[PDB]
Amino acid sequence: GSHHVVPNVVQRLFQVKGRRVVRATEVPVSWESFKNGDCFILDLGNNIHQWCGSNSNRYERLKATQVSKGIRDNERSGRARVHVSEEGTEPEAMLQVLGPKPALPAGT
Ligand SMILES: [Ca+2]
Ligand SMILES: [Cl-]
Repeated sequence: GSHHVVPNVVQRLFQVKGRRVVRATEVPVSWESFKNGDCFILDLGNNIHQWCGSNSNRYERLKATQVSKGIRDNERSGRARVHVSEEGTEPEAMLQVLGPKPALPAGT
């Protein structure tokens, strides 16, 4: 019809962590939640950002892919796009959501 005036889903962040047992758990959407030893999945609805820290292990990296693709396929009927980045290669879209990055420790 001519006017759509009655309303009406939110950003989420998942931590992917473990070795023997790799677990995905929801955490606050914030840079403060990120850790260099794990992988994180930032669900923005139409885009999913998959980020692995420099010290993440292979099982976390594999599980992170499974989680990203699971949201894409099971929740977004395959239409959301997945972007893999890592520590230091984050795309501008992540910074728009999460704001300025945590500074690196002096002397890198
Ligand atoms: Ca880890
Ligand atoms: Cl991308």
